[PDB]
Amino acid sequence: SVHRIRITLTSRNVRSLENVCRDLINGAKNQNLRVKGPVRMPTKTLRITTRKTPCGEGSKTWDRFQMRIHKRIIDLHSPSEIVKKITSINIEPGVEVEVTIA
Amino acid sequence: PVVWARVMKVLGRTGSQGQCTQVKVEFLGEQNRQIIRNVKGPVREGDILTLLESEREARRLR
Amino acid sequence: VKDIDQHAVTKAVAVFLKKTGKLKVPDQMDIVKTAKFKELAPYDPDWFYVRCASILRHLYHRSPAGVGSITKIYGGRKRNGVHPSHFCRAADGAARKALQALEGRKLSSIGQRDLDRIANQIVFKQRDAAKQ
Amino acid sequence: MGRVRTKTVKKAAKVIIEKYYTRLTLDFHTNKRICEEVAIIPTKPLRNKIAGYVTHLMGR
Amino acid sequence: EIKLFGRWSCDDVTVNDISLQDYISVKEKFARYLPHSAGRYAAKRFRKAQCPIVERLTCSLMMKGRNNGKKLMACRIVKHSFEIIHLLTGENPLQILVSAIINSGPREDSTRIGRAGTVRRQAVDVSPLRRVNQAIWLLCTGAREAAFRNIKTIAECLADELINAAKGSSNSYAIKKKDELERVAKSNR
Amino acid sequence: TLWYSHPRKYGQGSRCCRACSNRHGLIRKYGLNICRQCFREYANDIGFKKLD
Amino acid sequence: RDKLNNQVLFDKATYEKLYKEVPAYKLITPSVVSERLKIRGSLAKRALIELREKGLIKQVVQHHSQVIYTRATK
Amino acid sequence: KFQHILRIMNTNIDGKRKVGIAMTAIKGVGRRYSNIVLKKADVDLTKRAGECTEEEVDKVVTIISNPLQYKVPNWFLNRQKDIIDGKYWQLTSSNLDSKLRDDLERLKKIRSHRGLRHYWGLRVRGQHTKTTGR
Amino acid sequence: SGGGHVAQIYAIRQAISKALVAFYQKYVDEASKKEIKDILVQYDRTLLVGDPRRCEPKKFGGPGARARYQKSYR
RNA sequence: GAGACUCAAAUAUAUUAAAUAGAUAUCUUCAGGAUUAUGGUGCUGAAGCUUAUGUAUAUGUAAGUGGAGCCGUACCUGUUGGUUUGUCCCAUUAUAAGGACACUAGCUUCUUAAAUGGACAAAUUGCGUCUAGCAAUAAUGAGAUUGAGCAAUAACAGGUCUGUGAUGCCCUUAGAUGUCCUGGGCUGCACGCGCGCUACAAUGAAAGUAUCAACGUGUAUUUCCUAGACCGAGAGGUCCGGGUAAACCGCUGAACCACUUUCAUGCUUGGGAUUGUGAACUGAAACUGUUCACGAUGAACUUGGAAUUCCCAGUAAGUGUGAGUCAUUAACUCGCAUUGAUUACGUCCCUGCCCUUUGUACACACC
Repeated sequence: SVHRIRITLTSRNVRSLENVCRDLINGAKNQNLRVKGPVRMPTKTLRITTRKTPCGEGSKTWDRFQMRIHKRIIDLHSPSEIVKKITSINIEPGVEVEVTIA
Repeated sequence: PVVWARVMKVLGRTGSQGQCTQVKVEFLGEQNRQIIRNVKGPVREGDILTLLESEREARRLR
Repeated sequence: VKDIDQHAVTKAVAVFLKKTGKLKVPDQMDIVKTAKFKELAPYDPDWFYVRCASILRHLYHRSPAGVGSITKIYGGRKRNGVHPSHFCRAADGAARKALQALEGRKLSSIGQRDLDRIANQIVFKQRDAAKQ
Repeated sequence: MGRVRTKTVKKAAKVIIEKYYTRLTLDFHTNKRICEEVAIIPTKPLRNKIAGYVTHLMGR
Repeated sequence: EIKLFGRWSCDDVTVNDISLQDYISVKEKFARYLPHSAGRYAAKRFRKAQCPIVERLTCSLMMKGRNNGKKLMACRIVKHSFEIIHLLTGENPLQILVSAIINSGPREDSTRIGRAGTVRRQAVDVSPLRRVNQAIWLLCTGAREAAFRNIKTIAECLADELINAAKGSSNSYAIKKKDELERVAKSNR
Repeated sequence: TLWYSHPRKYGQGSRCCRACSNRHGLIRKYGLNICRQCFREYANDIGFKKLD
Repeated sequence: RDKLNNQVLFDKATYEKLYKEVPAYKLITPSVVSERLKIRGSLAKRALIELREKGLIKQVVQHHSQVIYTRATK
Repeated sequence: KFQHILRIMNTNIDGKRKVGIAMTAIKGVGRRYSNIVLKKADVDLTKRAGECTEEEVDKVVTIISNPLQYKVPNWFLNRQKDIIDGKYWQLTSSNLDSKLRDDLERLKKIRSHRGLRHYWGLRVRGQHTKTTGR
Repeated sequence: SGGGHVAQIYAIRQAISKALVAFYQKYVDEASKKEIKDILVQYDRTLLVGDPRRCEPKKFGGPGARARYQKSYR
């Protein structure tokens, strides 16, 4: 009868993750979407390391490359006609929303 | 020749190959002889020290 | 069991299925080098069944005792071929069929309070063995 | 001794003290509190410095 | 209530040498049961004096590379050696140990860079820290060569230097290699 | 059909360098196929700020 | 060059002879019983385990790689 | 006790080693067969070097000569798939020493990959021999 | 969890020590909290000090944290 | 430029934060002790035991059998499931509130942050040129939680035309240096040289037992991670899953080390090069070999000359593991954790290096 819709949020900027809890959850608990707070995911840090010189002739140094990906989880207990407006607004650069229908 | 001696003041350590504090040091029974000996290894102030050769100190200035 | 340490508590229980006729001996108990690291055979079979004491805490804390999750992580402390030492998988063999030696799935139907508690009743007697 | 003070902590210590010695305290922890008022900073260890140095000279 | 070092008493162990008293803090403040401390014992220059001794010995005998790193093996070897030093000369083996450590002190001259030349001259007195900590070092070696190609084990080998350094040492052991060194620096002095 | 051997779905040949078509210096496996010297050029803006 | 390669054996011809040497030799251990000749290295430990009639022994060290003993001092 | 230093075919036994490790002194057999062929000849492995009187060690020779009837499988042998006569052997310093130059002298006519490398002195298993082996 | 066959057991020294204080800090008594510290703090073996000394990351050009390997015919 | 700054466990969860962990709590279920209280029972045959066949060997019973225990509960010690706005409601197939109760019949310590806290230094100290008088003293998450990245002006005939559709010019083009095919080689060897691997053994090589990681990684236009059963000396193979990943592999329950034994220093059981043989795997294809299994084969090697490298706290070294390349191939390189020392806390002899002074007959600068 009543639906539970878990909505994960992934991005790279933690500020954009601070920007999606800035306005999505506040425009939903006015109508009580049962957010269960900002559910933090552990980050998926990506390390690559490479040499610097093409044609590696001399002083064999290296060069480390880092990448930080972060999520935060918003689960909701509401039917699908409720959450349709929240998918439209608010939108954010670099952030991704994953809600499946079927 | 079982003379003991305790230090009143450190002077400079001529380190580089043989770190030793050339230190002014007086005896216990002959405490008026504040001789300036050279002690290989790490030392602290007021450290009592065994000795046999208590006669001349290999004079080096600073 | 979570009593005193299972050095000798393994050692007694190895005798008891050997006592009770439930040996269920592998026919190559004097052949196998119990894994791809040993230069010599084991001394005897008296380890081969004895890891019921290990699963009594691993059914308790790790998993239902699947044989692939079993043989991997215990009994690997090896020096393999000379460039250099590495890890192993120990490749058990017949103690896949040591469930028959006991007579989503569960691995023992008697290690809940039935025959594990006998070993507890052995170690409660071993409290009285260690009473002097 | 070995923790000397750089230019920015030195060249701002004067320009706040000769102006706002009035209504200024000796208490470093509230002198921590007043640096965000009378000037701006991008980072909190600089207020650990630029309040620490003015209080290491305030009694002087 | 401060007792039970490993099996026996801890205190009433005096250092029988001026001038090493109050320098090797044995047991009058630090009733420590184990030779194992974790945190940090060389932070500034002044840290090897506020510490026990068997914690240094168990830090010391882990050597050779293939044995270095392992302090628990050193926890094995000295406590079982301690029973050999308790069974013979039924005095507390720490009282043997402090008598072992002061006879093994190279309380003499050494060699030093000349302020006009090379390492020729006489560092006429040695530091008490170098007296104690090389005395740990000069015995730590000789346990191994007493068991390199002998079938015998270093438990009884390290028991051999503790019995002779406690007294005046006999013919050259791990306790020696220093008393001979006292002579060749007395040759320049 | 003819004169083209090498059933290329085994070995390095030929799963090679979908960013530069250069073989002997390849980063193959991260889902990149980048020819790591070209990854120097195109490190950005495919994330990968250096930090430490 | 030391050789020491003796008859590794139960050593019955000196079994009664090693039976009497342990008094008053309180430094008994697997090295010193093979420091005495006709070397058994392992069962000469067991020779003192055959001395475990609670007589002339005090087995106080029971370990891997060393089992150090003491004679039964009265 | 009694006699300790025995004599078996083309070997000898010391009076200190266990019966399993002194079995390795025989050529052609390592410490594999300490548990394999001695318990198959019901020799007690904890017995010392003075023991195992000759009424027991001759049965070990029957395992040496006839390994197939003593429950030793084919993937626990020395040489498999002869292929000459197809039979399987474990040979202890009697025929194995002749079997070294055997299977080399056949391949000299064949001049195979690993055949003719034994003339000048090299390695038949592939290592870059240009650097090592001066 | 974590740690090792030495290190993880050393954290248990911090485990027993702080529990007695916190149960005495709020529940039993101020001086009961006091009488378990003073007898401890004479040397105390840092039973409550959680040193943050963890391992130090590597560097390229070496095998380890700070060591390296050299003499390419220098 | 340096610093400042950015990135990393220590830091009040005091705030909201979990399909990670869970703390808990009790509901439980997985129940021994008699540690408990015993009610019934106890020498009367209990407990325990076998035989018979049926049922598809277990079980039933009697006999067999045997001479004290039997059986139930609670307390003590353990699985489990939900304990999400708890219970009982409901709508619902079942969560919630709506209905009340504890009014909290599981909350956030915890891992995770998303924050701000965070030695945040007038911290006192016979004041050094009134200023940068070490002192260890003060804290008691904090005596830097502490390493990295970052890097100016001028330069080198350093290296890279073989990383590129970066390129001058040079060269070539149906007869290619281009190109695809089949081969071969890049691996071949009297020899020299460097990075690096296991050693040379009782602190050891074996057997056993105990039983601690962390960085990570894992398959939808490519064969990944593998759970489970099963078979096989092994190698592996079969059958059936999980998993696009806090959720599964996985609580990755890593190694060395701890604990009894076998050994009895004897090129030994140290050390595994060395060569046969079969059995295997991956792939069209394995041959100074693609690697891998067994039972043989046990050499050099016993601490290594002159020379000579590396480094100061969780560091050195010992000890694994992941990733990187990868049809299969680490024996190397980057990262990760574990075990954990000695020694310096200095100085300018040493090779050093920084525009201070001075010397010159040195240009391409003491080669």
